[PDB]
Amino acid sequence: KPRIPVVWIHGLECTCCTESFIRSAHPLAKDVILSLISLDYDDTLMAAAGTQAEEVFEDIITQYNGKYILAVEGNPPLGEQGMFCISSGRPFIEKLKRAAAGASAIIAWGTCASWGCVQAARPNPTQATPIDKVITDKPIIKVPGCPPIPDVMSAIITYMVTFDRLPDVDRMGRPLMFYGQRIHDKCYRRAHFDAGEFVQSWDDDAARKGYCLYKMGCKGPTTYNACSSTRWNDGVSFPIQSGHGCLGCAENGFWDRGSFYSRVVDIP
Amino acid sequence: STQYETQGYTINNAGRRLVVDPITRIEGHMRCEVNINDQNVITNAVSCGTMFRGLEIILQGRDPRDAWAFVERICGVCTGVHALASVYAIEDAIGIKVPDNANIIRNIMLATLWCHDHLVHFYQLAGMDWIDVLDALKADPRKTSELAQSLSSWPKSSPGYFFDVQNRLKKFVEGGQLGIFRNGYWGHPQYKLPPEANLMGFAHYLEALDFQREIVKIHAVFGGKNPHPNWIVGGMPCAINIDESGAVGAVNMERLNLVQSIITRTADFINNVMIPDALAIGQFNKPWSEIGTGLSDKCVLSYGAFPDIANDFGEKSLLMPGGAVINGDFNNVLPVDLVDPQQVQEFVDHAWYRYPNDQVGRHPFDGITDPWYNPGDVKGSDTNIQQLNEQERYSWIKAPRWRGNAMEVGPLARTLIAYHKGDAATVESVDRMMSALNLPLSGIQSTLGRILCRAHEAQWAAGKLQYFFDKLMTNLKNGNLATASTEKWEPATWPTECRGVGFTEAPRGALGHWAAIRDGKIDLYQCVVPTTWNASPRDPKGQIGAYEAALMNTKMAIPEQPLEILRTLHSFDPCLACSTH
Ligand code: SF4
Ligand code: FCO
Ligand code: F3S
Ligand SMILES: [Cl-]
Ligand SMILES: [Li+]
Ligand SMILES: [Mg+2]
Ligand code: 3NI
Repeated sequence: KPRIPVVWIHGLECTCCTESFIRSAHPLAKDVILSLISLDYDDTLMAAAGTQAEEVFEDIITQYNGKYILAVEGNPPLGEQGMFCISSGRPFIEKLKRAAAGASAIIAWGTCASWGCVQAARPNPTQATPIDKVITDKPIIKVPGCPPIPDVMSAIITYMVTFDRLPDVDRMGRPLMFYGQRIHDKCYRRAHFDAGEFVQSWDDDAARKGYCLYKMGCKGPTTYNACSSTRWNDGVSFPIQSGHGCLGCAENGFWDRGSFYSRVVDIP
Repeated sequence: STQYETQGYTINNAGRRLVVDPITRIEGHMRCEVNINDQNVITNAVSCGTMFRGLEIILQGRDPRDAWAFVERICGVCTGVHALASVYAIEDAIGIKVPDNANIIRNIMLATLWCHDHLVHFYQLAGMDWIDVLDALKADPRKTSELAQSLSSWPKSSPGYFFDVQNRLKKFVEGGQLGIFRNGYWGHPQYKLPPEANLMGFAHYLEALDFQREIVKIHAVFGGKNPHPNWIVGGMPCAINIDESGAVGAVNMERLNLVQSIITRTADFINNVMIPDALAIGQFNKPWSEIGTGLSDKCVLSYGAFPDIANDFGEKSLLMPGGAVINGDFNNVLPVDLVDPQQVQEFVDHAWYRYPNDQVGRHPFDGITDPWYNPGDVKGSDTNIQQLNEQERYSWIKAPRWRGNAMEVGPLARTLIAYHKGDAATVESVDRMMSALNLPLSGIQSTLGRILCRAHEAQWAAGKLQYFFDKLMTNLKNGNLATASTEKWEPATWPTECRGVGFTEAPRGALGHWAAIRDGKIDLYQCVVPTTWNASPRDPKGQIGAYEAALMNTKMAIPEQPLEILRTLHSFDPCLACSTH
């Protein structure tokens, strides 16, 4: 049967979200593209360039007006009349608005599209602005993280295809399924936290026994994501498991919450 | 229209103007414009970076220990390479030496990135410039099997397999939902592979899209996650415990077994799928050994990479050679110094930035990142560029030069530098590769050569992964487990004022981060990134960068279908987020 049309556009970004997507272990990104959705526009993978790429974009948003999902990676800069990000000679924000107008719903992949991420960190030279501050008349599902977990991305996709509905979301638009709990709520080092067993400096005896990273600045206690349960790259690891505290990368403004190595101030 | 001469080229903007915006199958945002003459030959090429985020500005005032995490987000494709450059730079400034295992693990991280980034580029980015996917539908599955088996011992080659792949493509296309294949250049006269080779290549495109996900498991073990693994100033955070209580909480024998399993599989795939495919592309596209030469026979640059002696960044330590060649003089590989203010300089007279004097170049320790969107007289308006004005400012990319010379960086550059320094392994490999194609050495200096060198490098990196893993295991056997130095972790131990340079060879070429620390905070942080070199706009002398030079003099079969432009640009693996940062 026909597959759901998907248009994937890119603003200011580093492309980590697109890269995370192709890391998916199940379903493989190959199988998502071949069998689950129709990825009809995507600057990073598509054969067409320049005018041919413009023709694809125009044809798809026209033919499937009201019926395609818009995936967004990165964000629009408002500075310099939007010309910090230029697409087909015009501000990226114009392409974003045109694509959003015909979409049935929008997926804001990553902390960039959800919140701002690194380009929005102080002093935000380009006035990088998350999607939901520009597009105010469309369902937007925020899937934050820098990048989000590969198998979370593909699970969210399969949920929408299989159940023919958007996932239920929290008050911030994040899917409850993966963002309902804190990293710290499902962290395998929590026994050490509770016992006051902490890494105090890198590669100390505590580090070699996998003690808690709280005193090394772990932001797990204030961060909502699936890293400590679903884990990363086919369940191989996550930041804390490999010895570094959570940076807080799924949370709005995480870059400007003080040093990554400063302790969480008020643990909820 | 105007005409001028530079670097042996005649830059002429008379004639039809062609615009390609967006450039697709790259990372980030790029616009290209060319002029073509009455013979459809490119007489002018204009490289434009169409994005900027300003990491150099954002980094000011940050804790130097945090810098790697910020600058890692320059790019998620070459993920980790900016973190490595950052920790090197901060360690250089402060005066930190890391333990041997930390250095070995960092080398593993970089070699893992090379394998991953090169493999995915070859198939997912550049592949469709060479393989006509739609033409795969006309292939005979038995003849495809016979072709594959003539090229490689790779197991996956049955007629039934190629028939299954072809059938899946048939069903994918049949409903009219062509997705990433829609409105492509299929049928272009420059597609020269027979149908069996197109089916073989398409099968391998799918195999690579599946397999690349496994390579980065090495980053997950040592760095927590990929994309964007974690690092520390002073070493790595992945503490090791092999034979003591609590090894479940650290890098242990099971974690190392996983790493070894990935290394073996990665080498297998690169050696038996990517390498034969690259050579096959070479065999069927030999005229491309004479197209897209650009600066590769004039000026090439490598900083060098993979220090094998921990904390030693000298010629005797770096496993990947550094050096510069200028003026086509490959008999004299020149030493590079990243502190010398007369060597690396960046110009902005053709870029969207303010300098007090835009006619002079600034070494990164004197760098300025003051964005200034000022396109001047485009055809169009400030928010509707119909034609960039390459006589004034036309890019978010700064113009790096080395001793005032425009340089090419990347796999071909590195290969030429190693070859001409007399690296025995490189000479043997290059000579054997060109012999197999019955091409002269000069054939490497081309668009086809960039692709061949990239494949060569993926093979080299996969071999080095085992070398570094064995080095790590040797230390562990000798009871050397240290992964972090923390003597100078605390800001109270740092010089009040210091500066440092971190450098490496990222997949796309020479990378440097220049950092100045004052009173415990980043005072200045300037990046010059490989695609900054290659995608460079012009300088005050009108000298053109690697992309513009490689596009010069190129015949196009069908002006409105920019396949030759895409082939040459994609051969450099452009990363525009890197170039602009
Ligand atoms: S502070 Fe971090 S390492 Fe410690 S239990 Fe919480 S999430 Fe885990
Ligand atoms: N490779 C790579 Fe990215 C670029 N250019 C960096 O550094
Ligand atoms: S840094 Fe990000 S990847 Fe997960 S563990 Fe923390 S939310
Ligand atoms: Cl943010
Ligand atoms: Li002009
Ligand atoms: Mg820079
Ligand atoms: Ni990059």
